[PDB]
Amino acid sequence: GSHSMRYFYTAMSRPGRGEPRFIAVGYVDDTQFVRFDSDAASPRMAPRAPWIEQEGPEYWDGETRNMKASAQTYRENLRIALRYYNQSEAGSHIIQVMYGCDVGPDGRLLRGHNQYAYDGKDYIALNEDLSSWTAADTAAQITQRKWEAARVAEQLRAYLEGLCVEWLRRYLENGKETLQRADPPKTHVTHHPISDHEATLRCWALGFYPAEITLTWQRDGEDQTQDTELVETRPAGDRTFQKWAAVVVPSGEEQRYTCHVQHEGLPKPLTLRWEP
Amino acid sequence: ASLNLPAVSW
Amino acid sequence: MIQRTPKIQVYSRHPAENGKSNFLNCYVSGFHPSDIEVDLLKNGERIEKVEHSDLSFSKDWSFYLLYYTEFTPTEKDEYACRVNHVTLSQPKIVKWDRDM
Repeated sequence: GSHSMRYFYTAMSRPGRGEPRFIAVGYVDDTQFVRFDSDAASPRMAPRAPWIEQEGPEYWDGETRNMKASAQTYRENLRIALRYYNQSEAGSHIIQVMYGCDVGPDGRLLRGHNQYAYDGKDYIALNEDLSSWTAADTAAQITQRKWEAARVAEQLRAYLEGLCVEWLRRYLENGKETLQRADPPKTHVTHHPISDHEATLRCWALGFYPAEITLTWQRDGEDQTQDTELVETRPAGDRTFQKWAAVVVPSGEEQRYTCHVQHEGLPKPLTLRWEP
Repeated sequence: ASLNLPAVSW
Repeated sequence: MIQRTPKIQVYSRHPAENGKSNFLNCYVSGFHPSDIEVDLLKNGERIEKVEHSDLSFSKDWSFYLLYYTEFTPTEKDEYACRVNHVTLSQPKIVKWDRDM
């Protein structure tokens, strides 16, 4: 299917408690493969998936150098943001960065991404053209002007269309046993009376990869979106994900309800009911 | 591999 | 400053079977800023040496972390997750319920 690579940076100031912490993580699809943490005893880019371990010392040294340089850059950007927002040096603030590429089954670029946030709010983003910017406020417009003058978008475009896609293709081949394997959900429906009048039907999906899934309840063939409780998809810790969806139903009406499951690992969507 | 973007500040 | 309080789910890696080793998970998500305190509890007491995932975030910039520890569930033992964050006046305790 289609695939993505993403890097995520978080830079967090902590006045009075040293310099800002910088943490970076890299993902292919829903699989983390690298991390860097400036608070580690010996900071380095480190492997977090088996298929990246085969990269040689030049790779790891280059990634570590880049993360250390990025940490220094984002410590400076935290100071700059204080100025742009007229903020005191006493508070703690956070910059977040995301970037990466999406490719189709043919490995061709579908689109690239690069977005920035300050204190959890959009700051600036590279547009889909990989050539212009959208700034969220008058502070980010200062950054935009600086980045237009320095033709920063051209450097992002060159990475996103070049090295980003080329490395993603390499990782997908080296990790094909896992990155190119979808694990379908294991599904079942549970029933719990709430009172003499009503019961909960809960439709479960366990053990699936990747995380994207759709679980829906229908009553008499009509989706019950407003009456369904849907938990956030959650990691099991073994690469796979879990999710459930529940509805409260009148006792004796249970067979009017069907749970529908869509997942990339299923050749056809599943329909399930409570089996008493 | 990560993006190398030298000498770019906010 | 605009802050976001954590969502919390407590659950096991595999369906629980008394006497069978498993992993107990506390997934915290949707929060901002990133500092958060998470303890896993056994019969009200803090479990030592719990591990957690590396800090990451969702498309809306909110953070998520998985805290986890190996455990062998029994009929008797009660487990829970205790979470504190700047948005919370007191720590929030969520009990592990096998059916959830």
